[PDB]
Amino acid sequence: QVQLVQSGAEVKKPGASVKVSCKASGYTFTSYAISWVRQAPGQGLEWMGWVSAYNGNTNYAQKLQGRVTMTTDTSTNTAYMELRSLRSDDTAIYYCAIPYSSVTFDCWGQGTLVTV
Amino acid sequence: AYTNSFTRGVYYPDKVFRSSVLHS
Amino acid sequence: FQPTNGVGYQPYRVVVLSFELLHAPATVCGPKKSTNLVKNKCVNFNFNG
Amino acid sequence: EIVLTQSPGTLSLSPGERATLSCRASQSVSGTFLAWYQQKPGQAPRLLISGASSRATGIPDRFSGSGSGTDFTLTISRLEPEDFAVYYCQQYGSSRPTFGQGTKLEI
Repeated sequence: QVQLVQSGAEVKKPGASVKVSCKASGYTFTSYAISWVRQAPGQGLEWMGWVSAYNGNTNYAQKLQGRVTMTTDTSTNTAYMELRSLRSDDTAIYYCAIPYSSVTFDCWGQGTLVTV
Repeated sequence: AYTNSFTRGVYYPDKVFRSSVLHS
Repeated sequence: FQPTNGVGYQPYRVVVLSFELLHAPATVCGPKKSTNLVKNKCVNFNFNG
Repeated sequence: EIVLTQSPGTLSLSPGERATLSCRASQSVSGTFLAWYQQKPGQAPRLLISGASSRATGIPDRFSGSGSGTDFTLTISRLEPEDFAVYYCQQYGSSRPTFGQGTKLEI
């Protein structure tokens, strides 16, 4: 019953910015915090960051610090992710994810490929 | 209209049997 | 609830068992085998607690 | 930071026999604060085992995971034709959780 549909794939030039959305339904968006994971084609998964959906407190990754920004719209039950100054190797399938009935991994999104 | 309820509504307060005793 | 924090802040599941005694006939008790009853002698009995 | 290494990149085994996978850590990780992942081709990753011993909902008993501290092992008893996919190991004991690189099973 829980379904998460993300925004379409993006093709962009190096140095520019990209924003990816993911709509949520079938659960209380505020109750479960959102998580973002990156996976380059052929490489593994790397966690990107956390932002709670209740108060909005922040915990970013050191590697990606100063370039990533997540915001959430509680009224539309939709999560966003802003990423500026992209480079070539950051071309990857980007997932949004909330843990449900599990510590982690639940509800990985259909993925969004940003091609830089 | 109103009436006066006389000596009514008494029930067993504790479901423990007692006999030949006055219990408050 | 953070799984990356100090241990005294991680969630714990607590179940509180509150017992109401004498309130009604006894119905929830452990596995104890019963015996036959012996009359006209002082015996150390246990009837529903 | 805690780095992960899986010794077999690909294992070439006929369906029916015994397969073993390794994934160790560099700094000690609590056993409870662990999970294991199976990512099908073209599908989102799926949690096979969490807590390093406990299966999730809908996981066949042929799978099982074990290990504690730094060294961890995934067990597959019977290889079915649909099982041939890629498997990820992940620990979240302290701060940033680190994922695995993957292991492919070949017929």
